[PDB]
Amino acid sequence: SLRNAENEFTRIQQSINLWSLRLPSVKSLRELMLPHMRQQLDELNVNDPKA
Amino acid sequence: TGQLSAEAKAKYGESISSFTQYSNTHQEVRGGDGAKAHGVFSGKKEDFQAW
Repeated sequence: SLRNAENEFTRIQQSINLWSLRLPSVKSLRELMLPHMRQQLDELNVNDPKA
Repeated sequence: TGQLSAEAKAKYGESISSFTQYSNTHQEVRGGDGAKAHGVFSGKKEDFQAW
């Protein structure tokens, strides 16, 4: 009788990083938002939770 | 006058082999640019110089 077994596994990870973008969360940021998005936000009838 | 011959023979063999290899490597680079930084993982001097 003969029994012969092999197992093999590899894992590789590679990562590259390049520049990060940050946004300061100042109050004037609302003025930079797209107008159709802005009116969509402030037309939200928050009296309806489903909305 | 009678003749008898008897023989018994037995042989047994067992053999076991095991092999195990494990490798781990971790590399990290900061600064330069990330694309050249990935080049140092070649381990090749010109790419290290390029970083």
